[PDB]
Order: sequence, then structure tokens, then C-alpha cells
Amino acid sequence: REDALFDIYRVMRPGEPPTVEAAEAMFKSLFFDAERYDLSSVGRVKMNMRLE
DNA sequence: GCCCTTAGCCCCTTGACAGGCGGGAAACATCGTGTTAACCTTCGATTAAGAGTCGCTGAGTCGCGACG
Repeated sequence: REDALFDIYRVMRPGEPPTVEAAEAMFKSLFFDAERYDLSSVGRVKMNMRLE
């Protein structure tokens, strides 16, 4: 999982040097964080309808 | 009809202002510095639902042969 986090950090921010906790925090803030990945309720309902 | 005399116009000489660009002298609003030391020593967007092609890189497959 550390290698996957490093790869994700390099893909998103190639210039910045990926770190163990920095890469894990980047993915969380990108997708696991509701502050940035603010998917509306219409998106969630559309996902629930498309894939049950 | 021509010459003399006098009047009007044009020109010259002086001048008493009027103020008027402009540097100086001065009173006043800028423009580049400093300086202070009580706490955090990775901030953040933004394509990515069409499309013809230029410029580079790095993987899997083969020949030629040597040493048992």
C-alpha cells in the first residue's frame, strides 16, 4: 500500500517528493475527504441507481 | 495751365506699464530604506464527455558463437 500511495503522489504531484504519510494524506484529502471531494447527493443517488 | 502754400496720412522715437516663463527660496507631501524580537518551519487547481498529426523514450522477440 505504501508503494501505491507513492505512485498516486507521483502521479498527482510528480515534482514534490512522495512521503509515506504524505502520500497517504494526499489520497485521503483527494477522495476520502469530504472537504475537497464534495460529491453532491445527486451524484450519490445516481451512483446508487447505476450500480446498486 | 503751372507753381506755391498748407493740410492729411504715414512713418519714426519714447515710454509707462502687465504679466509672464522661469529659477530660487522655501514650506510641505513622497519613497527608499531601515527596525520589533513572547506561539503554527509544505499553500494550492484542474484539466479530464471531438479531432488530424509532429518529437522523443523503453519492453520482448530474434541472430553470432564458445565452452562442455
